[PDB]
Amino acid sequence: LKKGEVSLGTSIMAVTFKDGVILGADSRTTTGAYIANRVTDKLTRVHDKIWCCRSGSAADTQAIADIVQYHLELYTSQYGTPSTETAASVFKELCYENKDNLTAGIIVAGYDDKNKGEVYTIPLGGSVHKLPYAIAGSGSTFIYGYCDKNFRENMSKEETVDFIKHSLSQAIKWDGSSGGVIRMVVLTAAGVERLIFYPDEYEQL
Amino acid sequence: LKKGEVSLGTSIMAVTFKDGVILGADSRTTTGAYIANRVTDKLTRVHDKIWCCRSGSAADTQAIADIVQYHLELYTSQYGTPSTETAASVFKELCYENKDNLTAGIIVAGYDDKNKGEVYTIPLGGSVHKLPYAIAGSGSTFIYGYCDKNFRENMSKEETVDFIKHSLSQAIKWDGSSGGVIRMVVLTAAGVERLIFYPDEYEQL
Amino acid sequence: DIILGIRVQDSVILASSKAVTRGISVLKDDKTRQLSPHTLMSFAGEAGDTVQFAEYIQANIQLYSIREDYELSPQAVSSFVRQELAKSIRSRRPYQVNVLIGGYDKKKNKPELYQIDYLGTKVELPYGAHGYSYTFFLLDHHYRPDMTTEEGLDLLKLCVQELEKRMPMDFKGVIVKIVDKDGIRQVDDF
Amino acid sequence: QFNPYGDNGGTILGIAGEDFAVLAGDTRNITDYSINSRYEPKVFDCGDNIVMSANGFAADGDALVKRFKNSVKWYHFDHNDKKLSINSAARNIQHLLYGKRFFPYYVHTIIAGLDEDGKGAVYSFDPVGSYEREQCRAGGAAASLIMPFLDNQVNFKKPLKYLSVEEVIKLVRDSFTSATERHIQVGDGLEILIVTKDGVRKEFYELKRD
Amino acid sequence: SSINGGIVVAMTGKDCVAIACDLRKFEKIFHYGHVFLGITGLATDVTTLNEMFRYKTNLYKLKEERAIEPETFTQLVSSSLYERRFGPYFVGPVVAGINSKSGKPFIAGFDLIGCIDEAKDFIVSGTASDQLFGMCESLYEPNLEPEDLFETISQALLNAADRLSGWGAVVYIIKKDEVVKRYLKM
Amino acid sequence: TQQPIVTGTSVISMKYDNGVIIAADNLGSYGSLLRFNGVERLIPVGDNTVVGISGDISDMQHIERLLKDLVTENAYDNPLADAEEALEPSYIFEYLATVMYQRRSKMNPLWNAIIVAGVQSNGDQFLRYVNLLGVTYSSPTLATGFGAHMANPLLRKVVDRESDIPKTTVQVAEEAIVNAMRVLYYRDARSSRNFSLAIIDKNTGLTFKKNLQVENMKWDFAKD
Amino acid sequence: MNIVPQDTFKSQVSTDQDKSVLSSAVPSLPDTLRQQEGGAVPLSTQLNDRHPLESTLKNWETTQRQRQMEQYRQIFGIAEPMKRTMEMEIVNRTDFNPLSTNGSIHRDILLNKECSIDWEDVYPGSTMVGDDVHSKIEKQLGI
Amino acid sequence: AGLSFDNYQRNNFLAENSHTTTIVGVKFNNGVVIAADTRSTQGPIVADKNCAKLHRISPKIWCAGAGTAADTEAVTQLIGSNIELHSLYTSREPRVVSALQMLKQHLFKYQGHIGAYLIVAGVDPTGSHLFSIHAHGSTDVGYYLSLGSGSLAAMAVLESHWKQDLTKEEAIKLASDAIQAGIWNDLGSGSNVDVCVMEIGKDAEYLRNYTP
Amino acid sequence: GLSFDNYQRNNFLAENSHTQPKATSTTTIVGVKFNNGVVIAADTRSTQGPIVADKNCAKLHRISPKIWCAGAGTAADTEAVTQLIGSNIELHSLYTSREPRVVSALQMLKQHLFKYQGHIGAYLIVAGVDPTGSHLFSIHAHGSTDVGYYLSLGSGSLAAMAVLESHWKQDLTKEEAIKLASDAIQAGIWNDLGSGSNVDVCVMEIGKDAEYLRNYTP
Amino acid sequence: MQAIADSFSVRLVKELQYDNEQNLESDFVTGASQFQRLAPSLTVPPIASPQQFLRAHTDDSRNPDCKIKIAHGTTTLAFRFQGGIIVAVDSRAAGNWVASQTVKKVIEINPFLLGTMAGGAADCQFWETWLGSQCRLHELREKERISVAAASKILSNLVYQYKGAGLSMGTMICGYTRKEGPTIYYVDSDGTRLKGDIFCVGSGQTFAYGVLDSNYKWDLSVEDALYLGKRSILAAVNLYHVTEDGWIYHGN
Repeated sequence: LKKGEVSLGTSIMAVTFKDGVILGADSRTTTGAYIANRVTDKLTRVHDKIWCCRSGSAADTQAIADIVQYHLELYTSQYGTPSTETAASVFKELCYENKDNLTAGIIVAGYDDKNKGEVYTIPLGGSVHKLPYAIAGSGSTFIYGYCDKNFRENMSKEETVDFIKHSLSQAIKWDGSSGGVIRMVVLTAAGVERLIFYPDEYEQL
Repeated sequence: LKKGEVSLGTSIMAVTFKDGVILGADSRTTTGAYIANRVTDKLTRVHDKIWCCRSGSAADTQAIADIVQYHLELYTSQYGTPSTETAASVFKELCYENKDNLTAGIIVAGYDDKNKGEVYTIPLGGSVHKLPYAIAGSGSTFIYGYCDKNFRENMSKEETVDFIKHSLSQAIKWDGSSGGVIRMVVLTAAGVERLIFYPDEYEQL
Repeated sequence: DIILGIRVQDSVILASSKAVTRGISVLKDDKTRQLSPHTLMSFAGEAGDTVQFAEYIQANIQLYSIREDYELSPQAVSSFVRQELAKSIRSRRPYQVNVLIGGYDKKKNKPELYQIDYLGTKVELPYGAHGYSYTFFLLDHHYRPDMTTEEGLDLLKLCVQELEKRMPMDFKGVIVKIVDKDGIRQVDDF
Repeated sequence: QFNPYGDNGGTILGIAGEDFAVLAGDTRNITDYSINSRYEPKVFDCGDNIVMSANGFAADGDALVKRFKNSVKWYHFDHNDKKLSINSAARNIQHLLYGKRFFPYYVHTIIAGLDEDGKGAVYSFDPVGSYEREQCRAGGAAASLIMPFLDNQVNFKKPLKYLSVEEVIKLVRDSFTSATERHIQVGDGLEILIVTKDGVRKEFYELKRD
Repeated sequence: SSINGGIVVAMTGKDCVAIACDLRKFEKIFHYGHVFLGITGLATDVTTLNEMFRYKTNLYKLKEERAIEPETFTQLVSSSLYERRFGPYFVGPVVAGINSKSGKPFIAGFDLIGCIDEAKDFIVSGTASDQLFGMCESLYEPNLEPEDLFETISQALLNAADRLSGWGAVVYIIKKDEVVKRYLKM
Repeated sequence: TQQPIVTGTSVISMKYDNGVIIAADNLGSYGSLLRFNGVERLIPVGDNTVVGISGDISDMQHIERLLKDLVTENAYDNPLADAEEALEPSYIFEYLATVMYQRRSKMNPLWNAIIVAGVQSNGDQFLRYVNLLGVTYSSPTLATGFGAHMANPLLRKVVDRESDIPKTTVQVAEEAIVNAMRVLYYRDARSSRNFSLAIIDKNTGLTFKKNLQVENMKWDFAKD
Repeated sequence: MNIVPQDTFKSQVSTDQDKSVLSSAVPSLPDTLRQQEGGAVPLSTQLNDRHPLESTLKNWETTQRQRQMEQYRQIFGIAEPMKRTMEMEIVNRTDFNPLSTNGSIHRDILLNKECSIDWEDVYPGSTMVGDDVHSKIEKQLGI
Repeated sequence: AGLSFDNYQRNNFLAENSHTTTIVGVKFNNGVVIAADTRSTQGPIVADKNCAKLHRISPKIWCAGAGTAADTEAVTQLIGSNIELHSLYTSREPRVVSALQMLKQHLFKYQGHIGAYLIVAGVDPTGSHLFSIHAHGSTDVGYYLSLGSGSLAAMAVLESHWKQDLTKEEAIKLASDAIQAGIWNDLGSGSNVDVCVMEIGKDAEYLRNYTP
Repeated sequence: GLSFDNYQRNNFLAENSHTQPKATSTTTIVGVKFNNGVVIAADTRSTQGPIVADKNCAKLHRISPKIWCAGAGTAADTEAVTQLIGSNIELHSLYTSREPRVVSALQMLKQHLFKYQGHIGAYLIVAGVDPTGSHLFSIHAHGSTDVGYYLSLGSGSLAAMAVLESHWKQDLTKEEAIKLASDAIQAGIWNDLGSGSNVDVCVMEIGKDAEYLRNYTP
Repeated sequence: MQAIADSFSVRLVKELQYDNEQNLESDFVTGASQFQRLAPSLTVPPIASPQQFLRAHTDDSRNPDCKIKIAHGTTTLAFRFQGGIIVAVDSRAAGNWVASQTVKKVIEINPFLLGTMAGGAADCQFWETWLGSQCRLHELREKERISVAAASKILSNLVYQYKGAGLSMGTMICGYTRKEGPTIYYVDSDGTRLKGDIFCVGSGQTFAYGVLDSNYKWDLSVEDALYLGKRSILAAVNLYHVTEDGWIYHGN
């Protein structure tokens, strides 16, 4: 990172369930100790059913996301709807070819007819890992054991929503860089759904 | 922390249950990436039913523990069995008065016929805090949320044993400096009980 | 390393050291370039860059004189030298260089003396000196605008005697040149 | 900042015989007090009665040898398969070494062969390209032990001029044995290339495998 | 003026020892009875050590009513060097002698804080890696006569000097009964 | 890269009379955190060649992409590239070493240690190692990282000289490598219990085993 | 697929690295009089103490266009980058105005900069040697 | 071409030799208000007691900056020229999103070496928009934003009295109160208050010295 | 006690023109505990930097006739600390008229090393027997102690630890323990450049005199 | 257009860095053009500070034989008189460098010019060989012997184009021509070109210069000049006499 540059101290969680994928995050942007923005939309839409969350430098991640969205629009103009693997490959190529000058990390959650929803993680350095679920950010370190103990394959929609809500509530509780509301995007075959949860809801869990 | 010393990177836990207290720890001592001692008894005893676990610098913590045991022997010769609060106060004074020269952190577990088991934590700096349960060490940061989601007041002995085993197993799994076996000391009215759990038992949890 | 210049009412007198480079002893002038038949340039400073700059300036001025079949005025020569010096260090670390330009404007029939430092600050002066760390005391107390050439030579001789009073045997001497209406001459006795 | 340099710690020796040349090299590869390898060639045959060896950074020496061999191949191709002389090879190696003046090779090079007079000739190259013609040249950490051993017995003014190929090989083997007995980084093996008017001969003498 | 630095060579013979030092007065070898000590390093520290050891050996002789043995002197030097643990002298000492009761020659060396380095063949101090330790090892032969040991040590000094200018050496050959001091003004 | 971020632990390999055996654990650690537990560090390239890479994960994936491209290009426009055009371990190792040296000369190295093992066409065993600086060397036993200080002493007691290779059987070498992996798991904070093994033989041809765990661990003496 | 320009440094240097200003007397050395750089600027000074942003700025738009061409090649094929490069080369080669340095209208239309202004456009950018039409003609035609 | 790097080495050589505000934006139910203080200080000294810190990119898109004043002014002017040319080319009212994209790309091109931190408010046919732009090329969206040295007091005032449905008068009063709190409680802020109100379908209203 | 004089002079000499002479920095050390005693072994080759200084070095120190130790780090510091603790142990045993215990020597060493805040570079392995049994401890230079069954130390400690992990079990005999220690020292010798030559061994059993063996391998 | 299409069609070659023409030429991949460049190309690191990198990686003495050789430069003195130019150097050295012939401390640029070696030996050897090639090409082109001033200026420009890069060399070009007479120039790596009559370079330059200046005369004899040079050398021994017909070695 560069001096005076904004860093993304977030809490990101992508979970794959029986009917698709859910990507959730908090909404706090900090400047060390002062909260610059209490409400932020960290869920970035790259394609209609391909979303991502960013960590590291804000400017570099925004530029990479814009370039990837442009690339996916070009791809869609030719071959129709792309796949999560293609978007992850483009993200990985951009991050790895520019890791000497840009600090960026991505979590990509997608859905397609062939693959039925997938999660990819690209940490700092530019390596892509395909996982059933992924957690990232400053608060993610406080919920490693909790997520490991309470994850199942092919869960229902409500079970996955509750799992993400509990895990993100704990991450917000123990981390000073995690904010009030929890934003989740559900990508399934029916469509894209957006959910928001307030502190008065999950703090009483 | 003086250069070239030994750091007590570990996973320390202490849980108060209906019939007393239980103090648990791992058995790994590392110097960088090399495990210097894979069988280490970190459950230091300062009195017949007053035990402690140390973190920071090994030499400073050992000196402080020796002085505290000397102090408690003098107290027992004069007035009898001390309470856990007195031992915690001596630990806090020793850690606070030398915080500019010695780096030490202690978790003190105790039992007596009046208070019926107590847990105190003295982190780096010298402050003291009394809690229903305590966790410390480099590997503790990964179980915080878990420890906040599975602790109940007045648990039975078996429930506390299982809770400590699961939490320490997760901390061992996610921390590079935590490993080996799990050692637990149960302090109740009956007496002092020693428990050891091997990797093949807690890794299947 | 000291370069001196005195502008008397009808002439310019430029004085320079003979030769010194590293700790190598040589017998052997390499610090004065004849830019024009009535314009002389004396350069002091870092070895290696100053000579290249002086040769570049001399080549450009000779090319201009050949093209126009005319002698450029000392003021224009000084302005060109200042511009070239400022351009040379526009993309690199500056190097120590001090230039004294002495000429005789034929159109106005007036001697002129200019000094340019390492950053390219051209200043018109009645007298100038570089390399001495002072010597301006004699150049200020005993200077007149109407001094003759003999008086200027006497003042320069006094300055040279002052120099040859706190220096080791390495001080070989002083080379002196005079620019006036008859052209450029070299002084041997003084 | 990334450090791209290193050392492998070998030992080479080149002797110019009356009608031959000898180039011998030791095998050892250890770093940070840890044993890595003990077997790796150190003397290469470049053809045209030229033998070359490079001691120092292993990758630098390998790259230099590869470049020289490619240059020799192109010289053969573009000059009707004309044989290359020893002095021309020395000039080529000097130019190759000095082409990296500001990114120098961390190696020392010794070549040997026969000139137009049929007499053995040995050239030693400085890391950046300074080359010279010498009768005997020892390079490495064991040179300070090999060279006095050679100077004690033979004379470069039994005179070296009358020494035989077998005698010189025996002397080199005994010198390496003495260095092994005194030093601690010489052993495993000794690879020797002998250049005569009949060609190049390879001799691998097995020292102690410590 | 300069003086700092030097070389000391100690070798063991059959029933004798040889201790040699270089020389341009100021000699690096001093005797405290039948024990010899050669110190390399700063001249100031060499003089300080010589004065301190003369003091201590005189007191030892006055109390014990006997001369000090090489082993006891070695232990004394080690302790005295370790006393200045955090302010150590920039010296390397070498002790040679003959035990007056058993006759076995003794040679030992020390670092700057008194770590005893006792060798049964030879000891080199000052420079032990350029051209001295190797040549001494090559020229060493166990169980030599005093004349053979003297010739060996003189040859070693000459070889070290070659690897010409103003050069001298002081050599002490110590037997159980008499000691011979020689110069090498060559 | 300037410095690695996610790294592997170590790869150990040795020769036996009929081939080679290589092994490496499965773990990707993010600093002091054991983050990923599904990383495979042994890549079977071709028919009878295995490459083990330890170090930065992104550079390891780049090298895997290079190896896949090499395999595809070798068989490209060659319908008979299966018997006489099959890639030999020497060619793959030479390519990798040249790439590493060229990138080192570019001041942009690959932070990896590579071990190439296999059986040549004429049945000869091949086992060589290269690092980020481009320096390569060969030995009957090879290891990287901490395995170069603990696993190597254990393996050299079985194969200490070249003449010891014909005397070493497959069972002995496999047992020695398993013991070395167990020892590494004992005394390495960054190590993992799970590991993968690959046996390259001149008769059977190849045997790749995954999901291997360290067993027969002795912790009873900790009771005292 | 670059974003910030990369590999902007030079691997090797030489005295005749600029063939356009070679001295006629010694073709292996540069001609300092025709360089008109002040006469005291060795090439070595151009290798050290440079602003860490000059290379990024001087190679930014080229890097963006190369990334765009790479994306077109990946998605559309070889024909699209081939045609774009062919059009750009044809436009650039057929324009020769020695008295101006401003770009042509067609070049800006092709680069999609008809209504875009940057500091390069606002600040486009005496000598006795090498500033005439003949020098530019020789440079253009390789004479 | 472009910004020059000449005399960089000379400037470094000279340096080695010893040779040497409150802004708020509030989004209300039918538009956006941007307010700023009017004091310019050259350190401790008050250079000007009435300075216009509200700059205009488009007739209905305004911004206020902090950081390096010359960089902020130059970048705002360049983006205004680009926006005017784009609107002339497309014959359409400029959008705040277009200005945001141009600013973001220009700031990311220079990798943070152009120091300009902006609050950009505007109204276009798609609605009302308010953005905060960092010097490194990162942009954020919010309902109420603050900037400058007095931004903490302004943020406290905004957090105290902000609601979803605000009228024009309430938004103007809230912005004025935030700027007043910044003026009183911060040494770098003082003097008067400048306001600019932008509604949907109406001309931008620019009030200098709204509260003296 | 230890003098701090000429500290400023030494710093000035180091910073202006002079180089302080180096101190010997000592090399594998191992300790193995068997059912009725302990064995402590050490390598015998000492090298002055890259040059071998001696092929037979006695790195085994004696604290009590049945309590021995082997040290790494600064050789002078190790020897001085061991001798001082041995004198204290002898005086304590005379005062109490009882056989000294390993725990007492451990306490003395730990307190002395913690007094100097790590400025004394001695890393020790201390083995012994006493009326309470057989004991083996490791002592760090900063004053921290650890208890174990088999311990290794020195430059070649990793190879020795690998050998110990390979061939150690709870029930071992004297001969098996000696062989295991010798094998660990041999591995440290072969696979590291810091160890060589012979091995010094000291075996301490319950109820028997301590047995000291020099050059066990020949 | 076909080349454009080829340039946009596709990894293994890219990692080998063989897609660059310079890498192919330096490795002789496609030809021997690397040995066809009259002006040699020098490799520099592709980093922001090549100079400090080279200085740090050169001032690191770890291997005696991996260090850059430095010329002896004990005492070299050159002077001119009516009979030509007399140059005197020291034949002083051993160091495990036993050779058939003595080390030549004077570079034979051509049968008419002599070049003194000082500072870095490799730089002097390489650049004076290059200078000799340039002078031969100039003589072939102009059908006349190149003047010493021209060669000295060529060398000065060459060493100035790499000023501060890391070159460390100082040479004294000595020659005799019918056009000019006897000429001696001094050129160092800084970029200083100095014409002179008496030159003394080395550790004992002061004593030799004093001896020369004590008994220096323009009108002398060849024997007197040689004896004076030898005496000046011995005050602190190879001799060279340069006349219009060339240089003759008078070593003793």
